[PDB]
Amino acid sequence: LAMVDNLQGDSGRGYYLEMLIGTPPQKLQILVDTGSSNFAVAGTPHSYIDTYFDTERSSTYRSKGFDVTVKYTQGSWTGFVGEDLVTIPKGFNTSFLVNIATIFESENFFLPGIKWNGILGLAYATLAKPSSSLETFFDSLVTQANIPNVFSMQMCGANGGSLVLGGIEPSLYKGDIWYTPIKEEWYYQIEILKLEIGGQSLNLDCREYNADKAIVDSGTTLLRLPQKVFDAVVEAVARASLIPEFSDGFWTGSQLACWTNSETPWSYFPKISIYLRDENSSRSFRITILPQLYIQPMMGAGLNYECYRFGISPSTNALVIGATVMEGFYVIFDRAQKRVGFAASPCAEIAGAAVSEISGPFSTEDVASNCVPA
Ligand SMILES: Cc1cccc(CNC[C@@H](O)[C@H](Cc2ccccc2)NC(=O)C2=Cc3ccccc3Oc3ccccc32)c1
Repeated sequence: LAMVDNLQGDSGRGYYLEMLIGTPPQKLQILVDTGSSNFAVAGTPHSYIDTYFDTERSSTYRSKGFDVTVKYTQGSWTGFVGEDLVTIPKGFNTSFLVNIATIFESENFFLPGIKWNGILGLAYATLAKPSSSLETFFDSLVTQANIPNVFSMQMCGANGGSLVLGGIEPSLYKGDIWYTPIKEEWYYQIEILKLEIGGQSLNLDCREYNADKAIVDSGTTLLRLPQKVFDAVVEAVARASLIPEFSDGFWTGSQLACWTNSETPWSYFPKISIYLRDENSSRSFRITILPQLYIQPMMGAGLNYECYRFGISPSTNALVIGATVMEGFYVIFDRAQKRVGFAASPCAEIAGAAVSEISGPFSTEDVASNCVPA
């Protein structure tokens, strides 16, 4: 497990792992996505990629005989399903056989500036298309590499990250690691209890946060909250610093705000906290991100030091704990013990200052019981 620094990328276009495919090997850059379950790579040249996997040049590729199509929150692709040997340079140097989708048609999938050309779904089989029978990349890796049915991830950006496949790397986190039970095994679903802002809880039927699901998803850039909650939050974040002028367009994500001074506008925003039920019902723990993680900066340009985008987006049906939140912790996907753990991530510092916090346990016995509506 010296898979440390095995990921390149950032909150902007995602984190990617480098893997070698076929025989001889073809070098590809895969986007790590805990929010889905298919392995797919560019099967033809395309607008924003400079390489793709050519099945005709791999003597170890076998065609499975059918096409498959996946549609994510936004974007989709269609490709031929097949098999081939894969080698993950840093980590496992003994190739294994995995299913593989070769994209021959995509729409809003590859965006400008991405450095990857394939996506690795680390979710459950249920989510796999065409069906729960097209064994997951990880499912294979587990059997063939005979490793523990576990994997943890750490994103650094504010450098790359680490996708430790099959265990937990203790050098990546200081402090205790809290675990929350995985409610449904499809997306990595967990139950959120409260949502604090500047210490002020939102005071909303906790079922609100869990309707109809709250998932941990590296494959999603922002922290997406279902509408009603998004509003509550925005209103909150605003009230706690009505002084600055960030137009409603900023909140929508339509625009970016640019600062002309050397001083960052962080000291003016509140902290945001999410409470998750601990494995011990009666208690809960809470993860927290400071504004450096949700008032994300972009290249300066012009007479501006930099411009910032809002790291929070409104959702229709789902609470997605994406990159903006994971960027602050070391997430452990303990599929074996049906639980997800979080730990304060060291690399998540800015000027020697912690940008995320985690603490517990707090009493749950007072509010809730089960916040996941049936
Ligand atoms: C099977 C399925 C169907 C619906 C929902 C899910 C839940 N997770 C979504 C990720 O798998 C997907 C990964 C991905 C990565 C690169 C290109 C396409 C897809 N990202 C997203 O759909 C996604 C969602 C949203 C939605 C609103 C705001 C930010 C944001 O995050 C980003 C950011 C960049 C690219 C896709 C993406 C899964």
